[PDB]
Amino acid sequence: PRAPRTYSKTYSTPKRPYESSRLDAELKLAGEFGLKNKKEIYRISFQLSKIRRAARDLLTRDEKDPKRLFEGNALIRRLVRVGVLSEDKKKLDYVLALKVEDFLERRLQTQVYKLGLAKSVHHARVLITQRHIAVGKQIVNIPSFMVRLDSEKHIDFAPTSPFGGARPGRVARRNAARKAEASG
Amino acid sequence: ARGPKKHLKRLAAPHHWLLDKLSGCYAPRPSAGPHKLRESLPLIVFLRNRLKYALNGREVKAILMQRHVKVDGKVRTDTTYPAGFMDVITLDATNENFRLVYDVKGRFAVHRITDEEASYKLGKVKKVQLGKKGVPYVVTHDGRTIRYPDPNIKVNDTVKIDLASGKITDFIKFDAGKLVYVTGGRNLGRIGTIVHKERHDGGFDLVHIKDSLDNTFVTRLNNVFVIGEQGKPYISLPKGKGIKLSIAEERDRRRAQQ
Amino acid sequence: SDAVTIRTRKVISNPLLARKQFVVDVLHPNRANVSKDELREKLAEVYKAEKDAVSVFGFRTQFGGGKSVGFGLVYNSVAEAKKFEPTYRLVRYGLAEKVEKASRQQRKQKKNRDKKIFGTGKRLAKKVARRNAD
Amino acid sequence: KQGFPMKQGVLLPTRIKLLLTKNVSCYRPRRDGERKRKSVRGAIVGPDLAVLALVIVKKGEQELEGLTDTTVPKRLGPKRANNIRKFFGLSKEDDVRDFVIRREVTKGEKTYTKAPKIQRLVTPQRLQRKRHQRALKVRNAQAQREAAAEYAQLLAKRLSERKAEKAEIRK
RNA sequence: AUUCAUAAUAACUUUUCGAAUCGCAUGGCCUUGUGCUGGCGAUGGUUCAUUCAAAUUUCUGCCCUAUCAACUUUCGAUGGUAGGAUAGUGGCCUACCAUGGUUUCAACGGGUAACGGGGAAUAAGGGUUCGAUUCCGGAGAGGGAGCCUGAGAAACGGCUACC
RNA sequence: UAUCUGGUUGAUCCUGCCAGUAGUCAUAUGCUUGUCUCAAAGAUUAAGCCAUGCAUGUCUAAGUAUAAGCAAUUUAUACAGUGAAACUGCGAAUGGCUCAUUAAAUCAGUUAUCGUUUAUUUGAUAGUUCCUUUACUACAUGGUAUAACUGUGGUAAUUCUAGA
Ligand SMILES: [Mg+2]
Ligand SMILES: [Mg+2]
Ligand SMILES: [Mg+2]
Ligand SMILES: [Mg+2]
Ligand SMILES: [Mg+2]
Ligand SMILES: [Mg+2]
Ligand SMILES: [Mg+2]
Ligand SMILES: [Mg+2]
Ligand SMILES: [Mg+2]
Ligand SMILES: [Mg+2]
Ligand SMILES: [Mg+2]
Ligand SMILES: [Mg+2]
Ligand SMILES: [Mg+2]
Ligand SMILES: [Mg+2]
Ligand SMILES: [Mg+2]
Repeated sequence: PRAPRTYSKTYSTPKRPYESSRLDAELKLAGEFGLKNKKEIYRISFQLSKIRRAARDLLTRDEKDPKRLFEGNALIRRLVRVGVLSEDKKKLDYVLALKVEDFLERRLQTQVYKLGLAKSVHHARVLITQRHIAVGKQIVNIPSFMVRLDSEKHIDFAPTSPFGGARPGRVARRNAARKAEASG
Repeated sequence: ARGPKKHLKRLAAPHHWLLDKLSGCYAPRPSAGPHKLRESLPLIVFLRNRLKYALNGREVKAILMQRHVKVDGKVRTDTTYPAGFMDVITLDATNENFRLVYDVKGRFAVHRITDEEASYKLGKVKKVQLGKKGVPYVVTHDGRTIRYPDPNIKVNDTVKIDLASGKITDFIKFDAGKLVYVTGGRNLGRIGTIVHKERHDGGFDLVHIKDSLDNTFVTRLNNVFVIGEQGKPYISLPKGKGIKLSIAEERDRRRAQQ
Repeated sequence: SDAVTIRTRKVISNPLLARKQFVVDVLHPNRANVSKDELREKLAEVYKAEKDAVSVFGFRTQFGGGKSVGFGLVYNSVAEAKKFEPTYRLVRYGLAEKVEKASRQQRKQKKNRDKKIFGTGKRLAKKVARRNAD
Repeated sequence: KQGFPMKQGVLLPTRIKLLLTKNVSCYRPRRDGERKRKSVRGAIVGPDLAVLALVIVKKGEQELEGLTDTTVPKRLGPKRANNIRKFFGLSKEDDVRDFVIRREVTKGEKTYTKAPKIQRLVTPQRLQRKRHQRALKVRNAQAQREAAAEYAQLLAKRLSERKAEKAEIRK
């Protein structure tokens, strides 16, 4: 006797297991965005699928429907907020045709890469995972963070880490002690 | 089964208490009292969940056992004492007084009233009947029996209780054009100025109601609580005054200031 | 220490329990886990009542460190703090001592043994000894 | 033998089984309304008795070593007011407060008598309780009479208004 | 909507209830007597209302089967009159009386690896399958039956008998 | 994300099934298993059987205490401080578990009690009861037993009990 904890799955496997086209486009995305799995692509497809499920139900309704006005603006606001939806496309009809990798463009490692700071997309994932990137005054070590176009300018190194200062590091500290005993 | 129940699981308590489903297996089961179990605040939810004057159910017992809290002018040390609509809660500390009224969203809202407004209360009469020895009495919505009422008082009216003695000061008759307060149903917490009511001999009366913004709705008679003449009411209405703004208009107001 | 800058937010006065409730917000850059024993002293000085009327709890450190948010209470005097605070938190600060007690199973079995005896049981004690002779 | 007691005057010196209830010997209930089936041995004395309970009602001429030489005192004295009175038969006005049997106890060098109580004794506090309950019934009845009179006065006045109301009606 | 609430008359009862109870404070009045008054509570108590409930109850709605088509009424089936029982209505039971009631719009019988819903999985739309199990209602304490206490139990971490 | 593919023929177009394919708060099992949050869990077969130990007891200022209990109140010679035991009053009919029975039965929504019971809570609510009711009468208040307790005991044993 206690309220059950609600959970849900966040990915969808494709209907066909083996086709050349999908097995190429998905791997092109993973290589060009530095993703570990195909599950990280299925996740974006699943998330986009629910977006176009609600946008189709809204469009099939009448114009100036009180439900459509409230839900359509709210759906566009979220996509505009995270940068997936551009400011010039707010008609709720460009939502249905956005892209798959428009979401992947707004992930943390891509955007950490875009503002320099990685000089390779794979160097961004390890930098994030190793607790080096602070979105605000707070360390975020989740590679898929989906910055909301306001924390975009606040991406910076964590003050409590090397490359931000206040300590040389772990192997640097061990290395420095080696020459100290070598000098003497 | 085999006798009355005594435990109230969460996910089975009334939804207007706003109890988080986790952090506990049970919910406070209101004791027998003036008000129904389905519509009841009782103080443990009021003191802890509404006012944040306690952190646990143990601190609620500490507050009540020292005779700080009182309902209708009486101490009411019971931790799950059912407090319902129009009940007046007085705290000796903080010099605060309260009246239990429903928010426009259908929930009991924290309402602070003055000392003078805590010296009376309104009760919807439920039945006018002759007692023993031919003594008429009126039964209000909170179980209060008042002997020797005004002969003109009939059912569905609202009387004003002194709350120092159970005597009735003045009464509001149930007529068309009176300001009413919807208690129960999908339109819970709205104030709407009766226009007319349908007879429907057999049961389940219906009354047509339109608020200040000229939005009309129909509710059953037993959900209607007259609270005075149109315009000025007999109690201090909570913020919003029962308008029931749409969700589209509500967000713009929330977006007005930020 | 170093820029502790203790902040209390959402402060509310609670004379019903004769105390003040507030959310303790602690910033500890280049430092960790401000160690409530120190927290109580600085919190006591701010409200300048006493240390014995101040208690703190909660204080989950934020991810990445450098910050911690918890809860704190400041009573009017020792008498209020010694009558409303839980026993488990009073013994945390040394204002009370943890009473010695057997395990739960030990008390349960001892209670069940009493149930088997009607009355005080002195009479059966001498009767058992007398019957033990033969 | 086997310890089964002898019920008062039943039958049949052979041991039997009975359903035992409240206020019935050889059974102490552990619940409200509980009844149990236990074995009880008959009243008639037989050769299977491990022990007998005898009581002396008349004394002979030979002297018993431990029944007539030695005597034991009653453990407790009377507690109720009239039980104090019946103990001495003094009167209903002899202030039984000071006729209490006391028992000194010596834990150390200090002693005290610790006279128990006089229950059901007349006290000025009790007279106050009787006074308040008696007086309350007078005021409560009077209040209803006053309230009833006010209702009748209002009811008669409203009827008079209706009498003049219809007087204007029907020309 | 009432033979309702309520009141009145005539009686009846083997007779219910109408404070022989407890804590704290001790104050006023005199013809100062342990004189007379006098507060805040607790517990209990008759009737009504109220609340927590219970019992019965209206309408519609349930899976597979005809290699189940007729079923129910000996001794209860369907209904009436009267009574007993019950907290109450009622074939709930009894006496007398009538021959009634359900069924191809599927009664009745058999099966269920059937507790029923809120729900779960998969689905373009329509559906199919599942739901012992976090909530609601029901039933049971190895199988039966019977019963004391009590406001409430056919109670089993209560009793009684049989298996 | 409103999609199909392989298999009857020498080859063809069909009907048609078999096989493949994706999912499962559907189980089981195999190989393997570094981190944080969350989390079902003797239901299916056997509502089959159970050693053991727990799961129901309970007090205030305000029912009954001479503990032949503990200590000193010292305001106290009747008690008035804490408090074992026991009598009393409540609760034990809630909770927890399981799904065997059960197919207009349970149950869901919807109705009624103008057809009934209801401890508890909340709000009201007994001037009328000296019974030949002028000595019958205690109304500054009236009786009994018993537990706890002392001591004698019986049985191998039970939360067994008897006599005084
Ligand atoms: Mg149950
Ligand atoms: Mg409760
Ligand atoms: Mg009949
Ligand atoms: Mg009949
Ligand atoms: Mg079954
Ligand atoms: Mg259940
Ligand atoms: Mg049962
Ligand atoms: Mg079993
Ligand atoms: Mg049984
Ligand atoms: Mg058991
Ligand atoms: Mg062929
Ligand atoms: Mg071939
Ligand atoms: Mg297949
Ligand atoms: Mg099964
Ligand atoms: Mg009552």
